Amino acid sequence: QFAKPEDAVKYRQSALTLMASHFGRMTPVVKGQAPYDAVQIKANVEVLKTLSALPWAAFGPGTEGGDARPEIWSDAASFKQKQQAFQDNIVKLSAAADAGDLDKLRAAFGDVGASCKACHDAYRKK
Amino acid sequence: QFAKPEDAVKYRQSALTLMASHFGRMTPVVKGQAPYDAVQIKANVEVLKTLSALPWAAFGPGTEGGDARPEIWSDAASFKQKQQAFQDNIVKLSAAADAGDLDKLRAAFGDVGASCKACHDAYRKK
Ligand code: HEC
Ligand code: HEC
Repeated sequence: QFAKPEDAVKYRQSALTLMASHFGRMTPVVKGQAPYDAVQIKANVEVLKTLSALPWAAFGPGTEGGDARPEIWSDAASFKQKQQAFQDNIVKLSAAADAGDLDKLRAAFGDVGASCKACHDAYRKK
Repeated sequence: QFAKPEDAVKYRQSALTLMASHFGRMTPVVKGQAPYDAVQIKANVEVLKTLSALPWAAFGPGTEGGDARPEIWSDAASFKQKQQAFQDNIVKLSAAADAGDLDKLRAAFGDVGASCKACHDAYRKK
């Protein structure tokens, strides 16, 4: 759906921005600094699920640009494992949210955050 | 979820960018320049449904900025009608896509596009 690599870059940066917001807005809840409303969190994590599937198709071949490292494309299988593992970390968060289980939500939230970092440390430029 | 108005601006611009892509990528399909795969379009319109609910909460009071016109905030009811009407235009597109009805998809796609414009002409700066 991208006319130029710049369009893929703009899309993925937008998608990732929306993920940072839907993930990060739960930090006060997991820390107990804001109240835990199970219905609210379930709905927010469903948005995050949808968004978390979107960036990867905007790293197609030849879409070097932005802050993406070239290693994304020299080993396609490894990058794919990264994004699939991340999306499965999101599945754990979804399951926690759907169960209304604050303790599982905390644990899954931490693991999701680690997975964001695991990808950045291999694949995102400084 | 926004520390500063600039964060709300960045969020809504990102959300609207993702809408332009999930809407606009169907143009070749509705024109017949690309094949119509009902399953594919159903899934894409579900993404567009999710995204099309997101921008509006990032125009909270005091979040002037970007290319948003001030009229968004001097008549809250009128802006709300705009975004609600748009989301109901998206409902028609969802119903068409879920039915696998290409003729209804074409018609709804045109009406959605008109609704994007109706809002821009009142509420988006040049
Ligand atoms: C690899 C599988 C990634 C995972 C998992 C996550 N992110 Fe990431 N992110 C990745 C890359 C390669 C890039 C650079 C994209 C480019 O072309 O520039 C990024 C970028 C971001 C950004 C900045 C977006 C922007 O506005 O330019 C943010 C805010 C971001 N990423 C956040 C983020 C969070 C919170 C994640 C887990 C919930 C996450 N990313 C996962 C690669 C990958
Ligand atoms: C009002 C109810 C709107 C509807 C419906 C749509 N859009 Fe719009 N859009 C609106 C505003 C007020 C703004 C400016 C936001 C800001 O603070 O700058 C926009 C902006 C866009 C953009 C640019 C985003 C960016 O990267 O800065 C795009 C690409 C865009 N809008 C597309 C778009 C499409 C395709 C729509 C219908 C499917 C649509 N918008 C509806 C207000 C409103």
